[PDB]
Amino acid sequence: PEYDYIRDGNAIYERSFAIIRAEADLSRFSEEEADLAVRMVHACGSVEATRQFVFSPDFVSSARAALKAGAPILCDAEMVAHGVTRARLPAGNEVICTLRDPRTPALAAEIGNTRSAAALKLWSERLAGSVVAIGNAPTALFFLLEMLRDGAPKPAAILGMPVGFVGAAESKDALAENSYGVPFAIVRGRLGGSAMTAAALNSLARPGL
Amino acid sequence: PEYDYIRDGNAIYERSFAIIRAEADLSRFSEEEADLAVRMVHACGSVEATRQFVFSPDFVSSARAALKAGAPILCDAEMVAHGVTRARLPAGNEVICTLRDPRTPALAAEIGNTRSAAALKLWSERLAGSVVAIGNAPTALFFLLEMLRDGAPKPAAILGMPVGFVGAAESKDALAENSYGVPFAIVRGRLGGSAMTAAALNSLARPGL
Ligand SMILES: C/C1=C2/N[C@@](C)([C@@H]3N=C(/C(C)=C4N=C(/C=C5N=C1[C@@](C)(CC(=O)O)[C@@H]\5CCC(=O)O)C(C)(C)[C@H]\4CCC(=O)O)[C@](C)(CCC(=O)O)[C@H]3CC(=O)O)[C@@](C)(CC(=O)O)[C@@H]2CCC(=O)O
Ligand SMILES: C/C1=C2/N[C@@](C)([C@@H]3N=C(/C(C)=C4N=C(/C=C5N=C1[C@@](C)(CC(=O)O)[C@@H]\5CCC(=O)O)C(C)(C)[C@H]\4CCC(=O)O)[C@](C)(CCC(=O)O)[C@H]3CC(=O)O)[C@@](C)(CC(=O)O)[C@@H]2CCC(=O)O
Repeated sequence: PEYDYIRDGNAIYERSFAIIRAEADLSRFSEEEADLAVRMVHACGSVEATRQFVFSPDFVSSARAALKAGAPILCDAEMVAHGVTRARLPAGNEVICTLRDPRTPALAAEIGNTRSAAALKLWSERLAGSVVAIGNAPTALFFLLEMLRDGAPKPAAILGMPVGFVGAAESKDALAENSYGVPFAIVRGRLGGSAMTAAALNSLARPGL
Repeated sequence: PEYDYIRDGNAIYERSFAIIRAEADLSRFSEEEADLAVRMVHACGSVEATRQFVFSPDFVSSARAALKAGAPILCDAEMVAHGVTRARLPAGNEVICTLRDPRTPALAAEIGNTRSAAALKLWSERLAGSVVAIGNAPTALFFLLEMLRDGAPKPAAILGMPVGFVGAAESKDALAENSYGVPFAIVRGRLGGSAMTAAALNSLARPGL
C-alpha cells in the first residue's frame, strides 16, 4: 500500500486544534480558560470533557500568574509531570512529584494514607503560592485539604483534576466546597487524568501552541 | 471540616475495579482481554471506551506471550512509558521510547516525518517479536506500517492505541486493514492515550491487580 498521511506535527497541531475548536462548545469559558479547555480536550480526544471542566473565578489568572512568576507545579503523579512540555514553561517552572520519593511509602504507613497523599507532606515547604497538580489521586487532594484546615499555607492554586471511580468525585467537589482560601480547577466527576492535567498545565504555562 | 475518605490504595483498587466491573459491559471480551478492558477503563474513568477497544484474534496471547518471554515494549510516548508499573512486569521487560532520543528530530527532518515517527527508525533492531506501544502518535503507526510493507521484521504485536483528531483514526484502521502479518489492538476512533495504553500494558504484563 501507499500511505498518504500527514508527517508534519505543527500541521497536525494546526488541524488538531482546528478540528476541536470546530467541535467543542467553549462558550462559558474565559477567552483564557478556553485555551485550557481545548488542549485538555486535545490531550484526551474527547470533545465533551469540557462538560465537566470547572475553574474557580481566578484559577487561570493566579496560576498563570504564578507559573509566570516562577511558582512550582506539584504533580501527584509522574505521567502528569512527564506531560509538561518543558519547552513551553514561562520560567523553567519546576514540575515536582514526590510520588516515587523514597520516604512516601513510609509516610503512608505511619500516618495511614496512600503514597500519593503522604507524598504531599514532602510538599510542606512548597505549598506557598504554588500550582498544585493532582491529575491522578484524590486522597492526595483530600489530604491537601486537611493540611490547609489545620493551619497550612495555601498554594497559589489547585488543579483538582485527579481521575477516578472512588474518591476522585468527592475530593474534587470538596476542593470546590471549602478550598481554604485558594482558587481551583477540577474536572468534576470521574474524568480527569495526567494527560488532561498536563495538557491543562501546558495550556497555562503557554497559551495557543 | 472532617474528611471521611478512604486512605488505602488496595482498598481503593478493590472498590475501583469493583465499581467498573459493575458498570462496564465486557461480554464480547475474552476472559483475558477483559482484564485489559477494565484497567483501560480504570486508567481513563470512562466505562464506554470499551466500545472502541479492538484486539486482533491473538493480540493478548502473543504479546502477553512475548511480554512474558522477555519481549521489549516500544512506546511512542513517555507518558505511556511512565505508566508501565515496573513492579508488575513479567520479566523486567524494557519500556522503550525513542521520542526524546537525540537523533529523532534529525530523522524527522531528513526523511520528512514527525519525531514520534522517525523515532521508529531507532526501533530498527528491536521490532523482532516485540510489543509495540503507540498510545500518542499515529504518524508513528503509519510509519511503522510502511517499514513492514518494505520488507521490515514484524513486531510480536502492535498496540495501535494512539489518541487523536487527525490521523489517529486512519493510522489505526490501517493497522487493522493490513498489519503485515502481526496481531494488533487499537482503540478505533479518536480515543486512545498513554494512560489507556500503559493501563493496557499494565494489564497484559500482569492480570488482575
Ligand atoms: C507536549 C505535547 C507534545 N506532543 C508532541 C509529542 C507531538 N504530538 C503529536 C500528537 C499527534 C498528539 N499529541 C497529543 C497530545 C499531547 N501532546 C503534548 C501534550 C502535553 C499537549 C497538551 O495537551 O498540553 C499532550 C499530552 C498530555 C499528557 O499526556 O499529559 C495527542 C494524544 C492529543 C495527539 C493527537 C493529535 C491529533 O491527531 O489531532 C505529534 C504531532 C506527532 C505524532 C503523530 O502525528 O501521530 C508530536 C510532535 C512531532 O512528532 O513532531 C511533542 C514532541 C510535539 C512538539 O514538537 O511540540 C510535545 C512534547 C515536548 C516535550 O517533550 O516536552
Ligand atoms: C500503576 C498505577 C499505579 N497507581 C498508583 C499511583 C495508585 N493509584 C491510585 C489511584 C486513585 C488511581 N490510579 C489510577 C490509574 C492508574 N494507576 C496505575 C495505572 C498504570 C494502572 C493501569 O491502568 O494499568 C493507571 C495509570 C495509567 C497511565 O497513566 O498510563 C486512576 C487515575 C484510574 C486513579 C482512580 C481510582 C479510583 O478512584 O477508582 C492510588 C490508589 C492512590 C491515590 C488516591 O487514592 O487518590 C495509588 C497507590 C497508593 O497511593 O497507595 C501506584 C503507586 C499504586 C500501587 O501501589 O500499586 C501505581 C504505580 C507503580 C509504579 O510507580 O510503577
